[PDB]
Amino acid sequence: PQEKNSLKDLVYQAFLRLGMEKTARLLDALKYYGFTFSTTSGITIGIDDAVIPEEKKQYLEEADRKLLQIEQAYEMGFLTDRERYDQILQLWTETTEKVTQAVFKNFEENYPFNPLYVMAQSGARGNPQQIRQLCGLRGLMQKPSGETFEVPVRSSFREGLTVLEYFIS
Amino acid sequence: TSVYIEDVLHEFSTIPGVKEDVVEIILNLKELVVRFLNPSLQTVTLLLKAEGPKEVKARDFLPVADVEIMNPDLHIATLEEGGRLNMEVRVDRGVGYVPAEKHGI
Amino acid sequence: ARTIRIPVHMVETINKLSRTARQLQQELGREPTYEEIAEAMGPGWDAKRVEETLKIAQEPVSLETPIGDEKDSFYGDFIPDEHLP
Amino acid sequence: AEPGIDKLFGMVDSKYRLTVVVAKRAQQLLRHGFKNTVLEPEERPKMQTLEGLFDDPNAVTWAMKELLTGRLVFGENLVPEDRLQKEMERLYPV
Amino acid sequence: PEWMILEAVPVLPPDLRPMVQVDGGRFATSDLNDLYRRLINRNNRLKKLLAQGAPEIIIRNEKRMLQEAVDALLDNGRRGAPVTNPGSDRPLRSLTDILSGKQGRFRQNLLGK
Amino acid sequence: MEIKRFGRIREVIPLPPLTEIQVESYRRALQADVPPEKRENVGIQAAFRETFPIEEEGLVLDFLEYRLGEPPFPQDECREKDLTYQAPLYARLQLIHKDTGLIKEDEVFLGHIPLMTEDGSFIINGADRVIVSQIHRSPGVYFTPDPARPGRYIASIIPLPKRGPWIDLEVEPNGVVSMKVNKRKFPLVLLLRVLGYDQETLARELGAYGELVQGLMDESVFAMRPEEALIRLFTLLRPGDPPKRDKAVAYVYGLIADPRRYDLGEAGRYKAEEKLGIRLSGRTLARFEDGEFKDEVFLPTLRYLFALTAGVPGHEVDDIDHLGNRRIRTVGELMTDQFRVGLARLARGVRERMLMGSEDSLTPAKLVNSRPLEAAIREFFSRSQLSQFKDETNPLSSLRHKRRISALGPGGLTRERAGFDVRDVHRTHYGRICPVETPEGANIGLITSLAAYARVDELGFIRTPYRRVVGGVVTDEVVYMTATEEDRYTIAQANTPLEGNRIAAERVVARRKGEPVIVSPEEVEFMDVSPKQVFSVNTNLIPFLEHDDANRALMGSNMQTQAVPLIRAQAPVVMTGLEERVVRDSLAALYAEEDGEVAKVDGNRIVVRYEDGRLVEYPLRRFYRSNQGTALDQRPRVVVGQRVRKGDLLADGPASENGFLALGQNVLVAIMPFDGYNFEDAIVISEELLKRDFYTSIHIERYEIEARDTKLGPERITRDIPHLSEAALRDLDEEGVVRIGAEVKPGDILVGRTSFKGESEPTPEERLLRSIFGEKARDVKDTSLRVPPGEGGIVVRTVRLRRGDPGVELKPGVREVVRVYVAQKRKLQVGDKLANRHGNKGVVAKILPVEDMPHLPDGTPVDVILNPLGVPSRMNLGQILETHLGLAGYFLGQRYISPIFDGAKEPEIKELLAQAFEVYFGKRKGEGFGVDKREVEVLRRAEKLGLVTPGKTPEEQLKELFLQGKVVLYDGRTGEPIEGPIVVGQMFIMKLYHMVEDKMHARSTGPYSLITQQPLGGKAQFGGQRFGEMEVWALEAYGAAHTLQEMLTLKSDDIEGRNAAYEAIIKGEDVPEPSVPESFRVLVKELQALALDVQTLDEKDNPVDIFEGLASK
DNA sequence: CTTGACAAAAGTGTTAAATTGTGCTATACTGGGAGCCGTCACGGATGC
Repeated sequence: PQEKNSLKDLVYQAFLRLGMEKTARLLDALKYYGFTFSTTSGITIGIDDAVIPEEKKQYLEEADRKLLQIEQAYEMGFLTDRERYDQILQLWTETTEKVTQAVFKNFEENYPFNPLYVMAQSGARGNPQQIRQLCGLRGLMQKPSGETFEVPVRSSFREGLTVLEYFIS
Repeated sequence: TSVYIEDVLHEFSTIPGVKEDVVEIILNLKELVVRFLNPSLQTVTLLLKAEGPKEVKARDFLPVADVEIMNPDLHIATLEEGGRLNMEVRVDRGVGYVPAEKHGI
Repeated sequence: ARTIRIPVHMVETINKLSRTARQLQQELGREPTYEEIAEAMGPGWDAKRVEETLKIAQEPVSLETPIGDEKDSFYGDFIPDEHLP
Repeated sequence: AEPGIDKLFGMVDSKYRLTVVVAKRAQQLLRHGFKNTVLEPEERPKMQTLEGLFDDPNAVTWAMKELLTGRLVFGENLVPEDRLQKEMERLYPV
Repeated sequence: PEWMILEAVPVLPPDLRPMVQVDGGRFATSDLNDLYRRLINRNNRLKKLLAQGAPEIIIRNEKRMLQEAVDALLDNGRRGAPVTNPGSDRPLRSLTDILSGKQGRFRQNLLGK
Repeated sequence: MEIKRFGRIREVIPLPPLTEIQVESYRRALQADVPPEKRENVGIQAAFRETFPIEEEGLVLDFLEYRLGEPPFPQDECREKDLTYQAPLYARLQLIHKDTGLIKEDEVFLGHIPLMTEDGSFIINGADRVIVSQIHRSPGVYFTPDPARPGRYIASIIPLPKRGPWIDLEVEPNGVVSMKVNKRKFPLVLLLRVLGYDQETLARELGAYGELVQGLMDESVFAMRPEEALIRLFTLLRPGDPPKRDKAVAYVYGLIADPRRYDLGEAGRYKAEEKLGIRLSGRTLARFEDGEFKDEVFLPTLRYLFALTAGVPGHEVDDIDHLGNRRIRTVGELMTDQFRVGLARLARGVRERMLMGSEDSLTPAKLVNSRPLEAAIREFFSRSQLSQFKDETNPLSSLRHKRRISALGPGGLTRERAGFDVRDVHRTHYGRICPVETPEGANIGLITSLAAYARVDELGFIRTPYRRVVGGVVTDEVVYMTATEEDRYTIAQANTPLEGNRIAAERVVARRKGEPVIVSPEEVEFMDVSPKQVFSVNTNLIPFLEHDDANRALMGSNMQTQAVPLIRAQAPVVMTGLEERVVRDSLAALYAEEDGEVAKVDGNRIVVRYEDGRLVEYPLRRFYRSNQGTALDQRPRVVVGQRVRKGDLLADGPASENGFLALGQNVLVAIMPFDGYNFEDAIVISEELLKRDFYTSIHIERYEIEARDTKLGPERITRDIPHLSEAALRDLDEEGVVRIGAEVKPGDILVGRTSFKGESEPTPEERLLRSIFGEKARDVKDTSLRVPPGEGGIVVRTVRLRRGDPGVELKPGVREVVRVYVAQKRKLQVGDKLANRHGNKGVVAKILPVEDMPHLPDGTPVDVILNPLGVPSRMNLGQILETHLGLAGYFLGQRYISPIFDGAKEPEIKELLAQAFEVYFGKRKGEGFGVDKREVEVLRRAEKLGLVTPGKTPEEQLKELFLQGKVVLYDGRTGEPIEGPIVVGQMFIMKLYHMVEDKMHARSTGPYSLITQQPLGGKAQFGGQRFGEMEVWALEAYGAAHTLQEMLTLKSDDIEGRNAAYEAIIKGEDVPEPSVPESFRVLVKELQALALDVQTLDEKDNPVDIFEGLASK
């Protein structure tokens, strides 16, 4: 499939073999057909296009269970205050990455022509980090001092943030 | 295509005894539907002379031969006691959308 | 004290006019008009002379006066040269 | 892109030499009213005007197309500047 | 090396420090004229003080004021409190200020136009 | 059209008056209505009581009372005549002869106090202005840790701004505590000796904190008396100054003990007592009584500093960005502060007049010169950074401006001193300052907005309301409480589930000192009133705010301020519930004072017969020009004989629809790329918008000209302009002014003016030319006012103010001034900026005919085409949800109120879409139409994309697409359907004040600068574009040497070159070789003025003259 | 082509009022005034 990198390599190869004048004509041809097909393709953005994977609920419940494990070990003296803080951040960092993989795995196997997935894969608009905030969770937030809040933003932009989460972000 | 109102110089004014300003009256006149019963008729002028208190409608224009108002109940202006509305509305025949800045009639 | 020098006889005239206007303001509770100032000055004074004297007393404005909240725009940037063709 | 821009760049060692040659030729063409052109009458650049097809007024367009034909000679220290101007006026009094 | 001390102070041409009447009727002038007037007033007063045989304390104060007037004309605010026109706290734009900075002559009128 | 309201949170209290930050503070400062004997010691009353009595000593000028008179002119007349809406100020002053014992009392006129209008603004020189509230560090005593020395703390004593020096107490590494005053560091031990402290006393009070008291032990200064230490202290503070006792005591008294010179402030005094656990008698660091200095705050400050350094419990450092440590100076305090400064200047002039003498016939009127007070007040309302030209593009614009909070301004911060700490959203901004509304760019975090429910208290601290929670049940008791008081409680979120008034959820999301925690209901002590208190008014107008990224929500809230009023302005289909309150609190609309019946309705005025029987006539503001040029008019919304209740709408104001805020239009939007005209935020609209006059706005431009007295003769405003034909003078009346109702185009004359030509002999070519034609040159020339390029319209108003007119204060030498108002009706065109409330903005790049737009199967074309590529990166999903809800409301014929964070959710939007489908598609079935062949093809692709369930009927699959907000959409160009279903819905889009009509500019040649001889700048001055250094860099990188040289010389400041270039071009010739720029000649001459010999040399080092021999003697 | 003739138009020498510059006020008076410090790192010098 013709994406940003393959089209860029095509333009560079045409420049080497054919010169500026022919490359400029090729660029206008790509622009014309790219605009023509994007209009008739049926590319739009609905709220359901931000598909929520079913693994997000599993990961959040799993993260909550391991969050209790950290707090249980905190009360037993096995780990210090800074150890508890680092353990929570690592747990949510790993959970955030798994949700990102679940979002794109859900698109890859079930909605290969999903608008957000197609824009991100083709290089038109968006990156996996921004797609995760729309379909997964926004994740950990930082205080103005630079310290990370212990509780992440568990909601995506589809579900809608709470008042506190919006202020934390 | 053009409207003349007595004692009115431009469309950015208000008329004493009339609730609507000239802009709103022109907006109401843009919804006037006029049917020419004569295929050779190209331009007609409709005369309206009203005195308050009344709700002047499209049926209050003076009758013109080979001219029929298709929406007589169209609201034009609201006249208060002591208010008068003497209008000369010109209706032309044409195609497409011609902004006033182009024809300038 | 003035970039455009004014003779002492006219400086004292400006000082007297300013004092007279100040005293009339406290009596009237408002800015006096040129006729009211001229009447208080005495004989030989009309509103035309008061206006001319006040026009004379106007100090020149600086070309480097800032315009806006940033010191990047000045009065001289908006004055066209009208001498060179 | 300008017509034959790849060929124009290939005829000079430095791309800015091409601009100097084109600009100097254009002023030669403007100075003599395009009477010093090396273009054949069927090769003259044309303007589509409401009054008909006329010659292209842009001398830069003329200069670029003249260089594509190969009938122009460019270089450094080809002829003295004074002798070049005087001789070209003799051939094209304009 | 003694040329680093000024005996004659150059005066900028008047069109580069214009006094112009605006369309309204009021006059507009550059800060350099006020800086020049202060130097001339202090220099002229020193000449009269010297002619009157004033005590050294008065002469010393005038000479120190003359040095500061020259400094304000060349570089206002470089040494001591910046010189400002009456009725405002704006420092007068000196010759150094005109040439230096982002609003100076180099970066506002020579490197870009 | 019904309005369906979403939301579960019940707001116990309504929004406070949105302008009370302006209105209440200025009323408190003026105290105009309270009788003088009951005036409290605040505002300008406090200013009088602080400066008076002016005891020169023996004449004493005492202040008894002041009063404010009625304004000389009404608000409308002040605007027309460029007058300040102000009230005369009179002070009843008494002069007391201490020797004779005689009192002379009279009322002196102190000048004019500008008056705030009802909406909360001022009219300064005929212009509407808003005084922006200022945020700064609150006065008091603060304890911050030393960054250089770990474990060490410094004590800061901050008074009111420009009301005393900052005091720093620090334990030096050697041990002695140092006091830093006016950049001078001296040992604090010496000061306490002056303030009467013994060695035993210091050991008793502060000897219980380690050995730190040992550093507060200098045997040299305890040996000397307090009077000797006072002189010793005076020498350190003012070295060289003769240390006389009377001079020394006056300096120390004026440094820490003079109320007229040191003022800790009511907020500062309160903060000092709360932190140090003491009780201040006044607002000074010390008190001078019985000929000696008594300490008031230094001992508690040093005691806390040692206790904090010793690590004792209960002592903590102070967060200076904590909003309990940052206060707001409102318009009342800012005006009062400048009023005090002017009064101090007036008091100083009273003393010198008392020094002059003539006490035999001295009256208080003679001693008082009000000009220093008037000048200070005039300077504050005219040339202050916080005094700003009122933004009134739409009524919401003025509301936001009056709630703006600025960290800049006099006594404020600068962007150089503004680090990340001041600009960040502190945790205490919650409920007090909006975490979203801020200007993006260099001013981010420096200008903010008051939160919707927030209010500034008497001390200047922002308080936010909370609901008291006791025993796990939420009461209706609302407590407005500061950030420092908020830190003491566990405050639950407003979304916490409630069973009646009792908290139903076992786990409650709460905040403890700003941190999110999960607590039991019994641990909850307060509750948030509503989600709306977190955000400002503009942010609260963004529906589905919870679905938008904060960076794009910032853009949406800011651009609502830029929306122009529309002649057919509509309230949004999806609202948040604050649209009515914004219009009501802006005072732009008209409402019935009480119950009554409307007697007369007209476009000019409304007369209502109230129940009590009195006739009240309300004149309607019609076609008024705002500060930004947008037309502000009030259109009546009642008929004659209609009964109105108290508060019922009488006339809609600008940008309002039936009392609801109407900043734009409701248009049918298709979210889909369209042939590259949607590229990079560009917007495609239909021509049908122009046909029905949506996004059509009225703009009024003001043109001014003055007829002046000139030495060669006065300028005459007349119709007789020399050398002009009848065509050019056709629209001018006999007075020379353009007639009302005339259409004016660029180059047309608005008003004719002739000016006497300066005496100068003509060029000989002109002398021969005039002689051939036999025409004698006239004495006057054309100086008439003409329409600038790219402007024009319809003349609607001409204002002529003449010298001697009542209230017209023309400048000397000006005989008359003529002002012409030109109104233009602006339709939407290519280049005009459109935006929605979610930060999606773009310019119209293409206007299509109706038959080219995508259309529904029922034939309805969409109005606006938006690129779906603008959504994913911006992460503002609220527009999509608005589009889905708008699609349901478009077919159900209803509007929606979805409050932010508590409103319409996806399940409830979809069930609205299910009902909207039954009228969307069920109407088709009744008309005798099945499923389109084109729809069947799209449904076939839809199931391959996983959008519809395979095996269902086409009707069911179309319903499934509809529940996702998508419809089958047909291409108007081809008739074939778009291969995939397209999100189509109704969305509220605003037309912004940035219009290509006002921004397009071009210049070939024009005015040049006086000194540099370079083209001026700005479209208004017909200036040229700035070719700065970076643009010069670009040409250098291109190797375009000759292009660069032209811009440097031929097109900017080569006077000979630019004249020869223009002459060559108009002759058909090529421009000549450029020459030296005139700015380089200026540079050389200015370098010579610095006594620098700058010379241009040739190949042979010989001097080269670039001045053409014009400067060589 | 000159040559008179005119009524200005322009130059010019007085004379007056208007304007401008200068001196002078005699109880005794004897060291100012406004500020008043929320940024940062960078050289470079200037001395402990």
